[PDB]
Amino acid sequence: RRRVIGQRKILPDPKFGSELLAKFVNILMVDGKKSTAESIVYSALETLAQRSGKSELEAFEVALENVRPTVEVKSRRVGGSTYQVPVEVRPVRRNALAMRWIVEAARKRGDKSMALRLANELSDAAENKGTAVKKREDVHRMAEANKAFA
Amino acid sequence: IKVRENEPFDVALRRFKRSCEKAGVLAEVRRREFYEKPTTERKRAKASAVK
Amino acid sequence: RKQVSDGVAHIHASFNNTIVTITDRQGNALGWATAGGSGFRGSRKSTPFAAQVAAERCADAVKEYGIKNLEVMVKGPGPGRESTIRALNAAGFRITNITDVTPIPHNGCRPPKKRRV
RNA sequence: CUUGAGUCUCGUAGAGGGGGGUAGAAUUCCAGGUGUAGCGGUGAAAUGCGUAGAGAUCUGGAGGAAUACCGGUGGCGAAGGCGGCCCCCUGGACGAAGACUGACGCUCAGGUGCGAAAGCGUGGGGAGCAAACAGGAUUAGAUACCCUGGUAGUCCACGCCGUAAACGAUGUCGACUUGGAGGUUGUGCCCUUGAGGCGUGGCUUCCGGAGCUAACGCGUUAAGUCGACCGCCUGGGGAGUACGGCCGCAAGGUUAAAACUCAAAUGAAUUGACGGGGGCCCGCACAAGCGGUGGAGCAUGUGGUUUAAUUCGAUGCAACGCGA
Ligand SMILES: [Mg+2]
Ligand SMILES: [Mg+2]
Ligand SMILES: [Mg+2]
Ligand SMILES: [Mg+2]
Ligand SMILES: [Mg+2]
Ligand SMILES: [Mg+2]
Ligand SMILES: [Mg+2]
Ligand SMILES: [Mg+2]
Ligand SMILES: [Mg+2]
Repeated sequence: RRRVIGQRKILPDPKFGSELLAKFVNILMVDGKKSTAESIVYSALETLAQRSGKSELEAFEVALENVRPTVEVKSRRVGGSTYQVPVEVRPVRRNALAMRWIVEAARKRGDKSMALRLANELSDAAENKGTAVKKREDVHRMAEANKAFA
Repeated sequence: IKVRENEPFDVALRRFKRSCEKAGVLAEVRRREFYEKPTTERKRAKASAVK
Repeated sequence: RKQVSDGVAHIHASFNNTIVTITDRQGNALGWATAGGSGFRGSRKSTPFAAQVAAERCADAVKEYGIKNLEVMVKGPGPGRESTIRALNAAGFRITNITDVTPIPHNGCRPPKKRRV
């Protein structure tokens, strides 16, 4: 409201070393079972290996690049009407937005295990396809189509 | 209103005569005349045209 | 086609819409751009960021004649009175005499009342 | 007799008035070229206007009304009210010296004249705006607010009506009572030796002193202190209505009650409250996230219903696994 904060970081990657990566393990983590999150966010790259090849490190971020937006809109009421003024999202929440929408679809795959339900979307990005990547450009639709605002 | 000024560029300067017309002299009109409403406000703004 | 190189382009900025008509040198249409027919309208149109797209849209519908240096004529307080111009100084078009015509009667007519929202 | 009031001389400013011409900007319309799938409008829309070519853009023409900037707490007028420019006829005001008149003045029931806007009669006029009216839209309804159109009227000449929050809501004339800053318009004067420095008048804003006032406030342009004359008030509703008289083409105006009914109606100001008033500032209030309820089955309370009883209390949040 009238106060300001910084950020709530935590223990990074268990070994591959990657602070932000933790989010992918947290954001996805449910019922506070991080002990299992590491069992999914890690085993995931162990499967994309043969899938992609090059360091799973890049593999992630690689396709991830085709999932992170860069411009959204925020409802702002004025004189009764509430415009949808656009706004370019900084990297901080950008990368986050992706992970959210990414892990989501993965849990909507509706197949069997998540380990695979996760890799699919992790690669579906680069090759382009899936619900996750969908939102990416889907957001672009609302974007600019309202450029008449901001 | 007129504009020529050479020298390659495109800064602005569209503010020259601007402060002597614009949507101001226009907004001044367009809608029904004031008739009596001016003699009041145009002479009520003076109340502030002092302090 | 005819090749003028030296033409004009008046800007009609109305509070609700705006149209960019690139005329020749003696006052002859050559292509008109309209904010309304820009794939968007209503509350989306009118705005500068939008109503301007029409102006610069003239190029791929006017330059077919071939023009370089030119002046500009603005007439209308519409929300694009200026925005529209920039598109011209970025679409490749040169620039020359930029004068505002926008009419102003010396107190003759009588505008309508209304506006009781 | 002259200080009141008035005439003469010379000048001073001004939208004072009546008449007659004239100018430029803009809208509308009509015409022609260019050019093409939209314009216009709104919160959005729709009606409306577009391919029979609008809109825009340019060229020519017609017409009516109004006079941007100047322009202002500016000015003039009894008030109403009066703005481009020029001419003609014409009213008042003001300053300068004296000259002349010699109380010839103040006020005024009745009487007479002027009267915003709308409206009325006759004949003209008609671009823009717009009662009425017709569509479109909003709404539960919307005979409205909004949009698209649009007749009277708004304009002119003559005649009529005489009303307005005709307001400073403050009758006119005269005499006095601290001052401060500004406006505007005459005139005397200072190296004029500057724009300016000092006087003295006419009108004019803002402030405020004593005083006045119920208070708000007024305060040398008084609501202060005095005088001359006139107009009017006497509880609220009934009612500025009825009846009559007078005036008017009419619409209506003017004069103006009673019955009955109430204990008030009312003015200024104080405290709080509230506002689809303003400024400012907080709380998982929202915004940013995660996970839920209403879905399903069951548990528990409740309302209802039922019963011989379904013991009683708890009810917006602040009752409903609450007293239990
Ligand atoms: Mg209307
Ligand atoms: Mg006067
Ligand atoms: Mg009249
Ligand atoms: Mg008549
Ligand atoms: Mg005072
Ligand atoms: Mg009161
Ligand atoms: Mg808290
Ligand atoms: Mg929320
Ligand atoms: Mg939900």
